[PDB]
Amino acid sequence: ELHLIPPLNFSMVDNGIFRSGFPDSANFSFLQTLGLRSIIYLCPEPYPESNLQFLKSNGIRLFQFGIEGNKEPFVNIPDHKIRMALKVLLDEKNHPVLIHCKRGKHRTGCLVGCLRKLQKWCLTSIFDEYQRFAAAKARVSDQRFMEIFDVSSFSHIPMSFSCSI
Ligand SMILES: O=[P-]([O-])[O-]
Repeated sequence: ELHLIPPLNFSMVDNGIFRSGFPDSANFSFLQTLGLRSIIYLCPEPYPESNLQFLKSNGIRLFQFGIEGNKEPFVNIPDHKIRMALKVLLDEKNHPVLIHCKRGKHRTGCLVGCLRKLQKWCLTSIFDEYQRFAAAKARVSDQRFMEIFDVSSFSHIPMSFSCSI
């Protein structure tokens, strides 16, 4: 009866936007129910054959913006890759979209936090959401990245897709 298995750390972010860690074949029946058009994939490793066949069968486009998986305190998240990923995220034609990395905590958490900055969330609310997913693996460096990330190049893009105005 209870047969659907959302991927690791799965959540809805906004209308048409989801976050998780790396899906495996046990998660495919759940992800099929979301009618995804897009995956925003934030790891540099090649997408596994299993996952590629799932995207092909389901008509899902892969956007890969590979961010190296550094450990604190040697973390350097590249601004350009997050910027490129946000541009994909802000085009509602790409929705519904799943953002994922390995565990859905660090790279995924940074992209979502930068989206919340565009949505005018105060930093403590952004950090609280980040921390809820990252839990014991919360990194100060991810939150510092969000704090100083320059969103000026996006301020003109309307967000009519959102549940928030
Ligand atoms: O895979 P992730 O938790 O950056």
